[PDB]
Amino acid sequence: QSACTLQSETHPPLTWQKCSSGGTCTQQTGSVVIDANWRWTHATNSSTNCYDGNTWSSTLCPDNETCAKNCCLDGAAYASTYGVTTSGNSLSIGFVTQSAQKNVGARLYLMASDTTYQEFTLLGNEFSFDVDVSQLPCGLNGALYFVSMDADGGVSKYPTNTAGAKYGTGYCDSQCPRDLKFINGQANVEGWEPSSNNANTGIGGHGSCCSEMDIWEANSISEALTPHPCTTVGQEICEGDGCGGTYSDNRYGGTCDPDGCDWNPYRLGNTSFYGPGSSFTLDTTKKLTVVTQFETSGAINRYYVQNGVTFQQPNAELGSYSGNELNDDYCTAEEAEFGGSSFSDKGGLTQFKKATSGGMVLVMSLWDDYYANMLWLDSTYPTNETSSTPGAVRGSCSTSSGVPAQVESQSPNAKVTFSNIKFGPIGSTGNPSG
Ligand SMILES: OCC(CO)NC[C@@H](O)COc1cc2ccccc2c2ccccc12
Ligand SMILES: *[C@@H]1O[C@H](CO)[C@@H](O)[C@H](O)[C@H]1NC(C)=O
Ligand SMILES: [Co+2]
Ligand SMILES: [Co+2]
Repeated sequence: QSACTLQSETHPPLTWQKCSSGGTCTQQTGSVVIDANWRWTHATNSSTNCYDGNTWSSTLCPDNETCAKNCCLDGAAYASTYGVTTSGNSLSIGFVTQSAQKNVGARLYLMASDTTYQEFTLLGNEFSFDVDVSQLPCGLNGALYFVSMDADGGVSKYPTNTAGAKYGTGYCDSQCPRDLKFINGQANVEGWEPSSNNANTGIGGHGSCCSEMDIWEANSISEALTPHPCTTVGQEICEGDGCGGTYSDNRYGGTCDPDGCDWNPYRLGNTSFYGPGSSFTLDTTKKLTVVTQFETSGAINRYYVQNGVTFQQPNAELGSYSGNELNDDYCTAEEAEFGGSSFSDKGGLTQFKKATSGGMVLVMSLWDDYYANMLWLDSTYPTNETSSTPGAVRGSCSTSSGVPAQVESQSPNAKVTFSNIKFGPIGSTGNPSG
């Protein structure tokens, strides 16, 4: 796709701190950009829609290449259309925003300049942020995560993408998403199937795969930490059901691991650690700090701070594993006790280390789940299981929760606020901000 300018594009600025081992930190100035799927896609020379509702223009977009030549992405009104704002080091995302139309959620990337994404090398480093999840009920996911996207949004590889990172192109993740409207500088109209339960979305014949580090998938009820390896580390197109992932008939038949090696304290048995109010170790009515450390062995460590009190990730015992470090003994034990082979099939933490050794893009989002109602995060899943099935219970939400139309109707003013991002060598991010 190209870019059009009927609507100006001004990325909301966002600062973060880069910390050094010597004990100081220095402020960095970036900004956020909304993913291309949320934008208006129209003809390059008029206001005619290329995509409207959950269908494509059959005349502008008769095939993937012609559509990309004929169509452009336009600018975003971040606050009034998308419910997105920033202030200093803080980013807020509203759930339902009513303007001339209804918008649900957003997926945002941290930039380095107005035309390039910021890349982070996680290995050997730690990432800290503060979050307020108090306004996130069952069924919503305020996510902070990394993906192995290109810094230019794909422009150097895909000449027919001239919009780039400035317009939020180039997304990929471990679900090999097929809901993207543009992949590899071409549209995804070929094979498009409109969603029966979502007036705005569909599934195309291609998907976009890459490694994904889910630092934080959470609401006020549940939270999880999940690495997802892929056999190709960075962005790569996939073909139809060969994609696997959420958007294919076969979830487990692709190059990425769409389930991951999740660490969810509630799921592992500590049902008292995280939740609303003073009966939980971390009170999700109040802001909390989340620190995630990527040691060079490939294991992942985690601690939290709230009201100046520090808590390591709670200990868990699962099969022959015992501890609080997410390491390949944990992930192997999790497959043996809870089931699955996807994570190990795709190379486990060894393969995942290839992603964290390289650059990844920071993603912050708020979404509801039109495929599984977020039950995999915060409820019992699959819903016919009970607490007697190991790992089935992920959180205390009802198995009836999270129907998109219902939570959009009941909780439109839900929101997430991410703030005070700090990044640097392990042990450095708790030192004074510059
Ligand atoms: O929040 C960011 C997303 C980026 O797309 N992170 C991964 C998320 O897509 C994982 O979703 C799932 C993760 C998952 C893990 C184990 C079992 C089932 C599921 C599942 C089932 C249906 C729909 C989704 C899932
Ligand atoms: C849950 O984890 C917290 C933090 O490690 C710990 O203080 C608490 O005792 C744990 N509770 C249970 C029931 O495991
Ligand atoms: Co193809
Ligand atoms: Co270690």
